[PDB]
Amino acid sequence: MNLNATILGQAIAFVLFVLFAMKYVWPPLMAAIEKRQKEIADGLASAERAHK
Amino acid sequence: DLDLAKASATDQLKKAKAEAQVIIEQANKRRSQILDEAKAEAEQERTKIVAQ
Repeated sequence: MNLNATILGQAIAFVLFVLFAMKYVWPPLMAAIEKRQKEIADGLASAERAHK
Repeated sequence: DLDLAKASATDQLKKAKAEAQVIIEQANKRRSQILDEAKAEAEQERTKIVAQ
């Protein structure tokens, strides 16, 4: 319908909701999962050395 | 499993070291029996060859 100055305010809200996830949500979330990814990956090499 | 694998490896090696060495020991006991029986046969033969 109508163009509106909302079109800037929403960019201002958008980049902030981006920042609040960038440096503070995803690195923690995926790192805590990488720890687990390794910890199930290691079991195979553990039994592998046990077999060797 | 990482623990019991080395457990079983070590307890296998133990048994190997034990019974290989009893093999080698019995080989020399068998020697001794054979060589002393050869001593007896030697003397017995001399007893005839002299009386001849």
